[PDB]
Amino acid sequence: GKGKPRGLNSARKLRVHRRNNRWAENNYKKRLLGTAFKSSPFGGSSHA
Amino acid sequence: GRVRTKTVKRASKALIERYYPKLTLDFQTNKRLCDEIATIQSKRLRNKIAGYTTHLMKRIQKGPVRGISFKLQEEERERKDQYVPEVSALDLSRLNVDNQTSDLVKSLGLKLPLSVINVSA
Amino acid sequence: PKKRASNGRNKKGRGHVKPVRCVNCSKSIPKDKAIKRMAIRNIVEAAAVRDLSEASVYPEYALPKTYNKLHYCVSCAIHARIVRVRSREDRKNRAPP
Amino acid sequence: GWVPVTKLGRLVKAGKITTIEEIFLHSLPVKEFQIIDTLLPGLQDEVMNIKPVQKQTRAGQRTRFKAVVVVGDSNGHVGLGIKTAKEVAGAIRAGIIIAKLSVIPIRRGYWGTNLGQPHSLATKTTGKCGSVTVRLIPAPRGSGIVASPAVKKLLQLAGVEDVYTQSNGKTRTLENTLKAAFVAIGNTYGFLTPNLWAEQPLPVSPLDIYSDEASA
Amino acid sequence: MENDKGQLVELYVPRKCSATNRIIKADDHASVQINVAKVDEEGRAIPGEYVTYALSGYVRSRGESDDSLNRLAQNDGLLKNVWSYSR
Amino acid sequence: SLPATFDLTPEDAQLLLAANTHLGARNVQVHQEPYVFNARPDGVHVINVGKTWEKLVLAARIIAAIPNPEDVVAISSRTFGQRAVLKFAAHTGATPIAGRFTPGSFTNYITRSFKEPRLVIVTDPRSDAQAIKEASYVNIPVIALTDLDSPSEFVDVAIPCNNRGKHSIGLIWYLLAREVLRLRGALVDRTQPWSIMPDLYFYRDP
Amino acid sequence: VLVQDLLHPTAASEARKHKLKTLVQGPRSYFLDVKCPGCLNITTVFSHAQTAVTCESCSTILCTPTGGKAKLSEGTSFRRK
Amino acid sequence: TRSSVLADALNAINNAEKTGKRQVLIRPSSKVIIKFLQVMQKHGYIGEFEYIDDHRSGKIVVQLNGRLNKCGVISPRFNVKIGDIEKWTANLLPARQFGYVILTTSAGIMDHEEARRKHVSGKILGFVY
RNA sequence: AUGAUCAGAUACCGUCGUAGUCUUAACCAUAAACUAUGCCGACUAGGGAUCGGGUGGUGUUUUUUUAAUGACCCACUCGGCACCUUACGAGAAAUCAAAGUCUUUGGGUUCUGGGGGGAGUAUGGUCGCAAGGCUGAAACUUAAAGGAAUUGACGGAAGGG
Ligand SMILES: [Mg+2]
Ligand SMILES: [Mg+2]
Ligand SMILES: [Mg+2]
Ligand SMILES: [Mg+2]
Ligand SMILES: [Mg+2]
Ligand SMILES: [Mg+2]
Ligand SMILES: [Mg+2]
Ligand SMILES: [Mg+2]
Ligand SMILES: [Mg+2]
Ligand SMILES: [Mg+2]
Ligand SMILES: [Mg+2]
Ligand SMILES: [Mg+2]
Repeated sequence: GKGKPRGLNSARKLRVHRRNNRWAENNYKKRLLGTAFKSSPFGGSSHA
Repeated sequence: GRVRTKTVKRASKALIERYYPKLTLDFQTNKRLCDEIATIQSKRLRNKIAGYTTHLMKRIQKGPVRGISFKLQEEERERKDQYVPEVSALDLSRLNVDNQTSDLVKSLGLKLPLSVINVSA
Repeated sequence: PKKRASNGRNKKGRGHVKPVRCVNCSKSIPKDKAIKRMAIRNIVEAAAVRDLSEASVYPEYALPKTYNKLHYCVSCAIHARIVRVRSREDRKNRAPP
Repeated sequence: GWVPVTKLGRLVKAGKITTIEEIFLHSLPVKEFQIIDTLLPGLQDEVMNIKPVQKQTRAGQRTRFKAVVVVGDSNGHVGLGIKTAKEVAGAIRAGIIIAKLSVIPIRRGYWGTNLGQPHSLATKTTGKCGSVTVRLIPAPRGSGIVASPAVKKLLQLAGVEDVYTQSNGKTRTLENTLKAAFVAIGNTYGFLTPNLWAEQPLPVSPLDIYSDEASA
Repeated sequence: MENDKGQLVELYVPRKCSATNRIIKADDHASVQINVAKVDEEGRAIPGEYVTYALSGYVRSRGESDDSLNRLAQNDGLLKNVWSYSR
Repeated sequence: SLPATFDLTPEDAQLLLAANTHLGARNVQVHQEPYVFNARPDGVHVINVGKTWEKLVLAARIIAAIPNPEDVVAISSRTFGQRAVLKFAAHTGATPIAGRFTPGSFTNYITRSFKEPRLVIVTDPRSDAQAIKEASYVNIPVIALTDLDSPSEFVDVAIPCNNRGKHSIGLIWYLLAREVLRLRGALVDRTQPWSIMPDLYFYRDP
Repeated sequence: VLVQDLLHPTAASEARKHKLKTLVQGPRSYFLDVKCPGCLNITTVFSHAQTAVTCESCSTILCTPTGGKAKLSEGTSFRRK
Repeated sequence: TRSSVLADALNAINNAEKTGKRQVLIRPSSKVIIKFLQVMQKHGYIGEFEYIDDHRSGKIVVQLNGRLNKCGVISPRFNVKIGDIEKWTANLLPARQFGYVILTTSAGIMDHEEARRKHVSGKILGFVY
């Protein structure tokens, strides 16, 4: 049945699975942890 | 070694396809009629094509050789193939059956002279 | 890649098969993976057969046999020319020659 | 000249066969390119790319050239040929021969309302070669061919005016994507639709009407 | 297929398989079209008078061409007791 | 439909059950074979020879429909059918291929053995598989002298027969030739038999 | 085969199937009336019994249970009811 | 275990129509299966079918002509409003001129075009073309 | 601990040999724990073997020559461990009767992955007597790492000429 749940009341499982697997990305994880504001020399600005 | 090459073995079989009724089982007469009826640039090559063509003819006196197809040869083989057999092997003048053959022919709606024998396992 | 559909052994439905020792190097090998042969030999090896047959106290004597089942690892069986490497199409042949 | 050897070649040289719809109708296997450029004299070709393939040898690499060719006339017919050769011009010439040999028809249709001439395809249709899948979706008028450049020129040469396309897979493999698009437009005459539901009298083959215009 | 005022478009209305009602494509090189000769009152076949059967490459590769041709011939009356519905 | 002189005569039935054409295969049976009539306590099956007669007259109707008789092709790579297809090719316009079918004879239009037939008849589909396989490339119908265990893929008309026997293969080719000449009108006497003996189509040992 | 009558299978082919895989499922078992030596006392016994069925008049045990069909005792006369 | 008898029915019909067979046995034959088959039959996609009464659920033998490409189910039965019908038909029908989305509305089971005529919507069951 | 080999050899080889190997009562909770294929359900090709049960066959054989039995044979069926052939189909291919019924994409449900390193590392929990187990990053760094096949070259691999 292709992995994922398909039931009409199964939106919560799909939502939390998408959040958990969204953490596997590069740009999303960087934006949400805020490494540019913390661990970047320019601190997230374009110029310095 | 004296194994002949394509040129000798290929021209000779082509030559036999279109000149089989002229040429014979004698290398000498063979080496004369090729010399007019085909162009070979050297005498040594003419002597090997004629020599192998003489060899192939003797093979043709006894049965068919593979790799030749001229319409004459098979048709004469076709002609002497009846043998006119004395009586047809299928016909018994004086037939045998199992039980299943017997009810098969009774299903077909045919009456014919039959002798039933049991064919057991 | 997977080289053999049988994984180089014969085990479909156990999980574990208790091992044997190679007769040549004492390597532990599962009993299904081994190269089992059966060495049946007369004891007198057919060159001493006339000398012992005329040296016997008995006529008509049996000239008995030795029976042994040899268990080989893959390395020793390949090194001792018992089995050898075959072609990709010829690996699927299970018949003896 | 030509001096054909096929029953079909003798029929097309004699003038018994005046269209290639009869070939497509009776599924006659074409084996002579003179049939195709006789029955479709107006098709024009285009070579897609020339990429060099290499076979390793004792000293260095034997190299040859692979040329991909698309022929077609701009209403209904396309062919795709791919040939490897020692020389680039031989690869292009032989690819034009192979592309002419593989000419198939295309079923054009309407996105709606059947007013003008058929502008688009009749159904959604897919094709697959390698990893590549090309899907082709019927588009409204004035949409144009929405496709990458190679499969756009293939659909331009078919005679399609407007189609949406979707791809999947390693689409940068150009020969695979052209063969996938070729299968996708070949399937248009494969889909059975309610206008095709009605039964037909199964017409008899030109090879048996004209059976004595063969060799003997 | 036709436009808003008759004018049939979709040139090459194709053939359909006599067994599965499937379209025979232009490159289905396994498909055949059987012509069986008609007879009239004398035992002799009439030249050009056929009963015609198209069979697609799909049923031929599956091996089921012979049973399909049996059922089609028996339905058209040119066989008597070869095909059975109750299988 | 047919004028009911085409029914299985007792004379033809005598020929069929004399040649053991009814003696089919062993309990191997390709599931595409409903032609079998019962079974023998032996383990060998019996073929319904009435269906063999009906399939043979259907194949004769198919052969007679071809306009130019040279476009029929008869194949036998087995020795028991070579003389049979040569005699069938004598009595009918058909071209024979007896012995080796060289591949690429139906494809490969520059080959020296290039035929373009409108119908091909093979003796065994298993042994003559190269001919039926090429015929599936160029839209050619196939008629096969089938057995109860033969590989019937790409065969359109399967005439069930005992193709293990010498007399059966020759009798089937003989009856096929006789029926196509009767439908063509070379044999005007539908009821009277043929002056050619069925023993002419038989294999001889040397 | 691509054309067949699924509504009317032949009697042989339905007899070949498992009891649940036929068109409508039904038992292949049956009942017997068994008469015991001596007293007439006809009694009906299931074909696959699972019990040592005895006639009410005497301990004259009529069938023994097995893995399948019950084995009827040797002097007994049954009719398939 | 069996959750959707209608899905199993439609999968069996699809496998039969791929193989070229003219018939298929459906088990276990619910009401929605009958109504779905009646919708397919009125448009000419199947032909005659017969309901075998065993006493447990029924079986069905459908007769297949050559006209069906794919009958499918949509699981779950999504709630569908009236604009949703046009997005669903654009997603899963091959052209805008043939094929039907079947949906169970409160006025019975029907296809999408008759639902447009009655101006009614509901839940989506499957599709046929 | 020793005796050889070796440039070196506290490695491969040889002789001994502690812990261990065995068992009882407690812990540990990992393996290439592998079929590297989650479980439940339906459908789609043939075939021959075998294991367990059942049915049928006036079938062979044993025993009270006749009987059940038991063991075999033939046919069928249910459930299993597998195997052979096709390729309907699938796939990047090797290959696969499931890894099919997947752009014509929806039978139910659970778990995991998102370029290679850093790294199964730090850190914080939590279990454990310990050894460790389970959860588990980032800074930074890099344009490939990888899979399956092809043609060469080589092999202290096997054959042939
Ligand atoms: Mg729900
Ligand atoms: Mg990174
Ligand atoms: Mg390796
Ligand atoms: Mg293990
Ligand atoms: Mg994409
Ligand atoms: Mg040491
Ligand atoms: Mg794992
Ligand atoms: Mg499953
Ligand atoms: Mg059993
Ligand atoms: Mg079994
Ligand atoms: Mg098991
Ligand atoms: Mg690799």
